[PDB]
Amino acid sequence: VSTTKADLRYVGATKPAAVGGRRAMNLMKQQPFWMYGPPYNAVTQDEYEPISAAAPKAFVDYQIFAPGTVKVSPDSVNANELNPVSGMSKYIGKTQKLVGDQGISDRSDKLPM
Amino acid sequence: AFSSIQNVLTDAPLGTPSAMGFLDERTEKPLMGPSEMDELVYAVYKQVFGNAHIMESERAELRDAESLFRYLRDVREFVRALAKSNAYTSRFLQGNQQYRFFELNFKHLLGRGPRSLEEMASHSALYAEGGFEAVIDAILDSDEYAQEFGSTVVPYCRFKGEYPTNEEFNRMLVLKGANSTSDKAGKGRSKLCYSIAAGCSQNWLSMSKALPFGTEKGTGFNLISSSRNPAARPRIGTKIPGGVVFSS
Amino acid sequence: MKTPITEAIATADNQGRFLSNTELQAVNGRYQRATASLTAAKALTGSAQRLITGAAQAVYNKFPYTTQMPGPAYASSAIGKAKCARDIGYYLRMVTYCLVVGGTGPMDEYLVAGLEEINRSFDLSPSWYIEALQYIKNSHGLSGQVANEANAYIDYAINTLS
Amino acid sequence: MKSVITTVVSAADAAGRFPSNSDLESIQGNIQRSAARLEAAEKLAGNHEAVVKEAGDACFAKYAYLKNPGEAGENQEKINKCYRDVDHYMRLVNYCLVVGGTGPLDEWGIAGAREVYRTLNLPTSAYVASIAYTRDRLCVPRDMSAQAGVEFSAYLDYLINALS
Amino acid sequence: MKSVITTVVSAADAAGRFPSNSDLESIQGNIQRSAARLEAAEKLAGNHEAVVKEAGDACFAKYAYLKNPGEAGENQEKINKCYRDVDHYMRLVNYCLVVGGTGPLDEWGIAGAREVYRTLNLPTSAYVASIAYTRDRLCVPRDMSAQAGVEFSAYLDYLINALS
Amino acid sequence: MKSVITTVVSAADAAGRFPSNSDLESIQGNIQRSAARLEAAEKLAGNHEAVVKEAGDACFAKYAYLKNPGEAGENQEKINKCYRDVDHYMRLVNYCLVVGGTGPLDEWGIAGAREVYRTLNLPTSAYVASIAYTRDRLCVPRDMSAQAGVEFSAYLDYLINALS
Amino acid sequence: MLDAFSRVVVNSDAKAAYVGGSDLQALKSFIADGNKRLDAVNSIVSNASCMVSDAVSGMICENPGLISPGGNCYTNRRMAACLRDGEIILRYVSYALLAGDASVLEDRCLNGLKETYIALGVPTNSSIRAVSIMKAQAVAFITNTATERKMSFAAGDCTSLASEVASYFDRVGAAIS
Amino acid sequence: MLDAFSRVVVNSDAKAAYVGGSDLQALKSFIADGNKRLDAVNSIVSNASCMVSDAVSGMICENPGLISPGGNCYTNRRMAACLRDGEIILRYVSYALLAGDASVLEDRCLNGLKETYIALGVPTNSSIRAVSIMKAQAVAFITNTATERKMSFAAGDCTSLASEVASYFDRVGAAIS
Ligand SMILES: *C(=C)C1=C(C)[C@@H](Cc2[nH]c(/C=C3N=C(/C=C4\NC(=O)[C@H](C)[C@H]4CC)C(C)=C\3CCC(=O)O)c(CCC(=O)O)c2C)NC1=O
Ligand SMILES: *C(=C)C1=C(C)[C@@H](Cc2[nH]c(/C=C3N=C(/C=C4\NC(=O)[C@H](C)[C@H]4CC)C(C)=C\3CCC(=O)O)c(CCC(=O)O)c2C)NC1=O
Ligand SMILES: *[C@@H](C)[C@H]1/C(=C/C2=NC(=C\c3[nH]c(C[C@H]4NC(=O)C(C=C)=C4C)c(C)c3CCC(=O)O)/C(CCC(=O)O)=C2C)NC(=O)[C@@H]1C
Ligand SMILES: *[C@H](C)[C@H]1/C(=C/C2=NC(=C\c3[nH]c(C[C@H]4NC(=O)C(C=C)=C4C)c(C)c3CCC(=O)O)/C(CCC(=O)O)=C2C)NC(=O)[C@@H]1C
Ligand SMILES: *[C@H](C)[C@H]1/C(=C/C2=NC(=C\c3[nH]c(C[C@H]4NC(=O)C(C=C)=C4C)c(C)c3CCC(=O)O)/C(CCC(=O)O)=C2C)NC(=O)[C@@H]1C
Ligand SMILES: C=CC1=C(C)[C@@H](Cc2[nH]c(/C=C3N=C(/C=C4\NC(=O)[C@H](C)[C@H]4CC)C(C)=C\3CCC(=O)O)c(CCC(=O)O)c2C)NC1=O
Ligand SMILES: C=CC1=C(C)[C@@H](Cc2[nH]c(/C=C3N=C(/C=C4\NC(=O)[C@H](C)[C@H]4CC)C(C)=C\3CCC(=O)O)c(CCC(=O)O)c2C)NC1=O
Ligand SMILES: C=CC1=C(C)[C@@H](Cc2[nH]c(/C=C3N=C(/C=C4\NC(=O)[C@H](C)[C@H]4CC)C(C)=C\3CCC(=O)O)c(CCC(=O)O)c2C)NC1=O
Ligand SMILES: C=CC1=C(C)[C@@H](Cc2[nH]c(/C=C3N=C(/C=C4\NC(=O)[C@H](C)[C@H]4CC)C(C)=C\3CCC(=O)O)c(CCC(=O)O)c2C)NC1=O
Ligand SMILES: C=CC1=C(C)[C@@H](Cc2[nH]c(/C=C3N=C(/C=C4\NC(=O)[C@H](C)[C@H]4CC)C(C)=C\3CCC(=O)O)c(CCC(=O)O)c2C)NC1=O
Ligand SMILES: C=CC1=C(C)[C@@H](Cc2[nH]c(/C=C3N=C(/C=C4\NC(=O)[C@H](C)[C@H]4CC)C(C)=C\3CCC(=O)O)c(CCC(=O)O)c2C)NC1=O
Ligand SMILES: C=CC1=C(C)[C@@H](Cc2[nH]c(/C=C3N=C(/C=C4\NC(=O)[C@H](C)[C@H]4CC)C(C)=C\3CCC(=O)O)c(CCC(=O)O)c2C)NC1=O
Ligand SMILES: C=CC1=C(C)[C@@H](Cc2[nH]c(/C=C3N=C(/C=C4\NC(=O)[C@H](C)[C@H]4CC)C(C)=C\3CCC(=O)O)c(CCC(=O)O)c2C)NC1=O
Ligand SMILES: CCC1=C(C)/C(=C/C2=NC(=C\c3[nH]c(/C=C4\NC(=O)[C@H](C)[C@H]4CC)c(C)c3CCC(=O)O)/C(CCC(=O)O)=C2C)NC1=O
Repeated sequence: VSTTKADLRYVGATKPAAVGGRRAMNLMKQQPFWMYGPPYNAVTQDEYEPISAAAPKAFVDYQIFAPGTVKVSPDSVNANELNPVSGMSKYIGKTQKLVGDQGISDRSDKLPM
Repeated sequence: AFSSIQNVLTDAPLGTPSAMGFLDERTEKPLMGPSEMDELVYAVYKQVFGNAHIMESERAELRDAESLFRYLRDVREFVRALAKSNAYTSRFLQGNQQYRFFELNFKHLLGRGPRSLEEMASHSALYAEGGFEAVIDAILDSDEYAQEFGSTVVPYCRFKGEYPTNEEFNRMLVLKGANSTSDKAGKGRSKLCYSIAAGCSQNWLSMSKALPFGTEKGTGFNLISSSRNPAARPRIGTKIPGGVVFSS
Repeated sequence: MKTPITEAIATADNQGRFLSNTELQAVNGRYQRATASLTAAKALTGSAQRLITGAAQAVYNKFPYTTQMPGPAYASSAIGKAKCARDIGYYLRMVTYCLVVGGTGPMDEYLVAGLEEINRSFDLSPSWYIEALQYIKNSHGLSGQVANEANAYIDYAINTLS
Repeated sequence: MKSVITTVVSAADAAGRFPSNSDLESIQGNIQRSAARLEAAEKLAGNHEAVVKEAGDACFAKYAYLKNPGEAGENQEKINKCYRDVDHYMRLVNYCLVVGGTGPLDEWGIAGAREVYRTLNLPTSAYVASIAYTRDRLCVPRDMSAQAGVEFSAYLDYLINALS
Repeated sequence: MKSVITTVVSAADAAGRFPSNSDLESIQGNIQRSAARLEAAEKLAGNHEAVVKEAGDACFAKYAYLKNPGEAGENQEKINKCYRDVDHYMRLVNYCLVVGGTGPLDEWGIAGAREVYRTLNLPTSAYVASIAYTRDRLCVPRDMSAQAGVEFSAYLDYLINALS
Repeated sequence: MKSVITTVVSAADAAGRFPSNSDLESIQGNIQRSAARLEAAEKLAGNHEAVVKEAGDACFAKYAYLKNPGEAGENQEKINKCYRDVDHYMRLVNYCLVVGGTGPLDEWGIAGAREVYRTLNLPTSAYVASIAYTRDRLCVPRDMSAQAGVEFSAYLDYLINALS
Repeated sequence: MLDAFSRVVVNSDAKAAYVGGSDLQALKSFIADGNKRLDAVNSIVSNASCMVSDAVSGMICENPGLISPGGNCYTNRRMAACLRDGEIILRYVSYALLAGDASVLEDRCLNGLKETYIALGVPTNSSIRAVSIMKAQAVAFITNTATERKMSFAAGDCTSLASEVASYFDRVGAAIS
Repeated sequence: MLDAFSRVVVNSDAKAAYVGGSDLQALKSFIADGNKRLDAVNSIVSNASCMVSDAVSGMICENPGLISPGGNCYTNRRMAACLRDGEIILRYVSYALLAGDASVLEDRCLNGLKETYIALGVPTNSSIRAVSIMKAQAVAFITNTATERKMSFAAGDCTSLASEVASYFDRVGAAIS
């Protein structure tokens, strides 16, 4: 009883890595949010792609621009939503990794190269 | 030096307004008026004697030290007059062990704890060479007394934050109890007798009993014992890409 | 496990005989060779995280395409760099084990047995690890027989990779 | 697994007799109540990470002393395993909503739990307080249907009475 | 806790005397003015997600450089941290408006703020800009009665002074 | 009661045989170690209200959350029964120091305690923390002799390992 | 230390919750009887010396062993020492009644008092009796029920304050037990 | 307190033995790398503030419960003190590295620290994490392995000094455990 979405994604993992490129990691699935924490440390798919290793030397001044162009927004304005009494926070720290989704990415649509 | 609990979890210290009037062209200091001087003396009695419940038959002998104090505002000479009285010696020198008297002086006149065995030895030598009054004169005319309290404030147990050694903090909390804790619970038998000469530390519960309000006192105690083992040689590794190294 | 001790025992047990003077001399050679190998193990232990970081940087400088090409086998992302540093640390740990043990016993058991299977399936080129081991041989900063003993276990791994 | 089918085939096997009319009569009620308990289980399955997050902070809000040193919730490794164990209990409750009985609870979460929680210094009152908070935040028409809420709170009370 | 009651009873404790009528007179002073000073209690309580909204963005607009690389606001969740860190000050001015004195603020937000704001390189000018924004964003006729606005501003500029 | 005499007469009664030399040999060691354990028990008997007071506040110092409402230490009736139960445990330890074995502990304090403390919502970690505090405040020369301290701490560790 | 307003503030800080309008009925009602509490505290402190002098004498009344040689209250020193304590405990319960919170009672007076009395050999039961006599005449004065000592008040019920001060004396009684 | 030269002197005094030529290889080799130790200590003390501010922030990074209300590092006061604790540890390990002996650490630091933290309710595991972050960047600076912060040195190996300072941080870590 498979689906079209699943089969299309899984078929990219049948090609050799030297050909498949990023798609060679397409057989991995989302896992319960606590599997990504300290003891288990399951890896997400965004950690196998060059997007997680981008640390360029150049930077944007963020001062050259005339006042009124830079925009800032938070995720919320609340003490115990940004960080609960416990350490389980989605916005501060290293616990923003412990989320149910976000375990895989749909960035394998770009190309096989 | 931040005193994370000196002036926010604890009141401000008490004493004379300021030392500029001591320069004295027409008066020695602004007449704090007799009603803000009786509370100063009440504060001093609660400190140098440390809640000794002194009756007025026994406060009829401290009349002369008081009568000079309200006339000439130096606080340090007031406590120098108090600690040499029979009211001080009969309570702290008469029934007690030696290092008990020595350690009580650190609580009363310096507001801290003895940091080492050598300090106690130096006090012992200084007592043996001719009197106990020399002990009190060394403490009162000390440098440490000048750069902590001076001639203006009552000597109080200050939380320094930046202690010269940590055991000084532990032993400050053990001598200072809670309120409604006095200094004739044990009949002599100083609390730091063993721990000074040995070098170990004190009970966690009795230190936590003397902490101020709202300081999450006592918590965080693992259920196995508290004193560490000097002879332990644990292995703890770091994290390397290839493996773990026990850089010890 | 290939030590000078266990091979002497294996040669005595193959005849089913007691330990002759042949085996005792083979063990004595280990004992007056061990003093420099234990110094080499101490020195390679002390310089470990510096050497691993330098070896990874030397591999990235020699082969810059490994930091650029997308794919799981390359160190283009962060987990790839972490696994590359983990592999270089594995190689250095096997070299130190062979130094303290006194032969190519640990790394024969742990590294080269079934090694090219992994490089063929995971598609990781052995020339990268050769380039890392050449940096470690050139940059450990040892002298005398300490250097002669550490280098001799380094190029054994190089010879098996080639 | 303790369920409707297994109880009656185990009783008929202990007696050594064929399935009679009372056994089949017991399965008609399974057919009846599966319309409520399955759509309770599905609604629990579709929104479980919100409930596990919501009930996890009630434990540390009620017992803030667990984050002190010396306790069982010091660093992030303990809090992550706390959320993991709460998610385990919610998954077992989802399983018991499906099987129709308390089998998966009684064998995968309850049996042996007391020795573990006493040995590993885990206070059972805070493993209880999350389940207690989950029960009280259940309104009758909003979260599920009326009988689904009864079916859900019954297994929650079973877990609470087992750990207390 | 610097309050009107804690001043007088601590004074009586230091003097070792019973509470006299000079002491009771101050609590009478509280009796009058709580009504005005707690009227702003709702106004801060129910409207607080909006004031931090307008305050943090004003802070970041007045000093645009702070988002540059190497500054405090270089990524996202540091900006969220900033907004939290002003939320804390709003929560403390509400507490102080309730107790009657500057008790909560000078021991929970002010005490030791110095080192924290220097060693983590956080410019205090940015904090005072956001606070002074809300100090004059207030309107006397629309926002409160007349006297709540006085005392709210008197608490705000308290910390606007200490931070300076 | 589990002791030295009772174990060997129970073994000889199970075997159905007279007391042999090994049985009497086991009583010579009771004669030996009674010189230490009895003067441990006497020193515990003479100063017990100081120790029960001293170990009672360590429980609430470590766990200050018990005095909150909804917990097991709300009013004075709970704290008085807490001190009473700690005194009960110290009395049973005094009894085991006298009888020579863990009989009075195993039957009057330990057997059945887990069902009571789970049912009545009594956290066992705080019934343990007082016994743990009592063990660490012992100096053999200062409090008792050297072997008396060993004999005392052995029964304290037995009670701790039984409740944990 | 804390008071009634600083109670709710720290309770809400544990939740990181603002003090909203729902929590202010307790405090606004606390302000309603503000004049009642002030009318009660001077009534109590107005008879402070007589209450203590009556309390220790009542202690002695049914325990004549305290006067006897070897009694804890034998000589004039010990009467003087004991006499202080009746007034000192009274001062702290008056502070607690004034603040509306016993946070300045079990942190400035009762902390470590049981051990101090144990070391000094002070009998607990007689001290508890002294505290209870003081308790009963505290309620007598708050409710204007004293046989003599007619004090002018405003008409109403002060029973809640009576219960409050009784609860404060309760924790003194239980602290040294 | 003691140093490397005063180590061997007290060791030989326990034997009543003169310090002869056999025992002076250790010290004369200690003098050989004397310039190395001086080249290491200013490298460490030259980054003292950045190391501490990085260390406590790293502590907080994987333990966000310390910021939370009721956290030990909740308010600005407690950050300030916790900031102070890092400098006290770092200064004492620098002293020990300079003297070549840890005889100054556990008498004027670790000695009576675990109990102070237990009474204050300071979490041990997070503090151990803070100490280990400081440890790792101590070795990073000694070996000139820091990603930035290029410091000019003389060529050679400072690995032994790196292991020395790692051993000093080890005993801080084990003292409060
Ligand atoms: C010994 C057998 C014995 C005593 C000594 C004496 C002490 C005592 N008194 C009471 C009852 C009261 N004490 C009161 C106090 C005062 N009355 C005043 O007019 C002034 C202001 C003040 C001090 C002199 C009052 C008013 C009473 C009546 C009861 C009340 O509370 O109002 C007791 C009983 C204690 C009690 O339960 O209240 C004792 C022991 N009485 C003796 O029997
Ligand atoms: C939270 C998730 C988190 C942080 C906050 C941050 C803190 C942190 N940093 C390191 C690693 C280093 N720290 C260094 C220190 C400095 N670099 C400088 O240029 C100045 C002089 C100084 C202070 C600003 C350096 C050089 C490093 C690189 C590693 C090294 O030691 O050289 C860590 C890891 C701790 C460790 O194991 O070293 C942490 C936690 N990083 C975060 O992840
Ligand atoms: C009048 C003297 C001012 C002025 C006031 C206006 N404020 C407006 C909106 C607004 N104001 C605030 C801050 C204020 N509201 C509060 O609830 C509190 C504290 C409890 C304060 C200090 C906020 C947060 C907002 C946005 C939400 C809202 O609209 O209420 C407003 C409407 C238009 C506008 O945005 O300005 C007015 C007129 N405005 C003035 O021009 C003078 C200086
Ligand atoms: C011990 C390692 C230290 C030391 C500790 C101190 N103990 C002090 C008082 C004290 N301790 C106990 C517990 C212990 N003593 C007993 O008699 C019994 C049981 C029979 C036990 C478990 C008690 C009951 C007391 C109070 C009575 C007393 O004075 O002994 C103490 C005084 C200060 C304090 O109250 O803690 C210290 C310093 N003393 C030492 O000499 C070694 C080094
Ligand atoms: C920060 C990384 C820690 C942490 C630190 C806190 N320490 C607090 C008080 C405090 N710390 C010490 C030890 C320190 N003082 C010294 O003299 C020496 C060595 C010579 C050291 C290491 C002492 C003695 C004290 C008390 C001194 C006093 O204030 O009287 C503290 C205050 C909390 C509060 O009560 O508000 C904090 C936060 N806490 C942490 O969670 C991390 C692990
Ligand atoms: C060791 C010897 C010795 C003394 C003799 C006294 C001397 C003396 N008297 C007073 C202080 C005083 N002395 C007097 C005494 C008198 N006023 C008169 O008009 C009468 C002539 C006389 C009583 C017979 C008064 C009335 C005051 C205080 C006046 C005031 O300031 O209100 C003070 C100030 C002390 C103080 O309060 O700080 C001193 C030192 N004290 C001593 O230590
Ligand atoms: C009031 C009564 C009273 C005493 C009895 C002494 C007891 C005493 N002796 C020493 C301290 C000492 N006491 C001795 C004595 C001896 N060592 C021996 O092997 C012999 C048995 C004995 C000499 C006959 C020594 C040798 C030291 C110091 C040892 C050292 O630490 O170097 C100290 C520590 C004081 C200090 O230095 O700080 C004290 C309190 N002091 C007093 O106040
Ligand atoms: C399939 C069924 C199933 C379960 C129901 C759970 C049951 C369970 N929970 C824990 C384990 C735990 N449970 C908690 C939770 C808490 N402790 C606290 O401080 C708070 C009171 C509370 C947070 C909610 C913690 C901290 C641990 C880890 C204990 C430890 O490792 O020290 C463990 C120990 C093994 C581990 O998780 O590492 C087990 C078996 N696991 C299962 O496999
Ligand atoms: C499948 C398991 C499941 C539960 C245990 C509950 C629990 C629950 N409640 C809410 C969320 C909510 N729950 C309520 C509560 C109520 N609203 C009303 O109309 C009633 C009067 C009252 C219940 C008595 C309110 C007002 C919210 C939104 C605000 C909040 O987050 O609490 C949420 C967040 C998602 C949502 O918006 O619903 C969840 C998971 N709901 C579930 O789906
Ligand atoms: C002869 C052997 C013997 C014992 C060992 C004790 C064991 C014991 N303790 C308690 C009972 C108790 N033990 C505690 C103690 C505590 N709860 C807390 O909040 C803290 C964790 C801790 C304080 C130290 C409390 C509060 C009760 C009373 C429980 C209740 O009535 O709700 C009870 C219930 C009956 C009662 O005491 O009212 C029993 C049987 N009793 C015995 O007869
Ligand atoms: C701020 C809080 C605070 C208190 C509450 C008291 C508590 C207290 N009481 C006494 C001291 C005393 N307390 C009493 C009083 C009594 N004993 C009895 O037999 C009676 C029951 C009772 C009288 C009603 C006695 C008799 C002494 C002196 C005992 C002695 O001679 O040692 C002492 C020490 C004695 C001294 O130093 O002289 C202290 C600290 N003091 C305080 O600082
Ligand atoms: C500065 C010192 C200071 C005080 C002493 C009080 C004085 C005081 N008490 C009350 C007022 C009152 N006092 C009482 C109390 C009582 N009425 C009775 O008949 C009972 C016997 C007794 C109970 C204790 C009552 C019932 C009121 C009126 C209700 C109220 O005002 O809340 C009032 C307001 C109305 C009035 O003037 O009477 C004032 C000013 N207030 C202060 O500011
Ligand atoms: C008063 C302050 C004071 C100092 C700071 C030092 C400065 C200093 N360092 C070295 C000298 C040195 N410093 C180093 C250290 C290193 N070389 C490296 O490449 C490594 C990165 C790093 C390891 C820590 C080495 C290897 C030498 C030469 C060996 C030696 O002199 O012992 C020398 C001697 C030779 C030279 O001038 O360079 C001096 C004066 N001495 C002082 O008196
Ligand atoms: C016993 C000793 C031991 C060795 C030798 C070893 C090698 C090893 N390296 C692997 C992967 C890897 N190795 C690398 C390393 C590199 N690739 C590059 O581009 C860099 C140039 C180079 C780092 C210097 C990378 C990036 C992977 C992940 C490849 C993948 O998952 O497809 C894997 C696949 C399993 C895994 O995902 O971890 C093995 C078994 N494992 C061992 O246990």
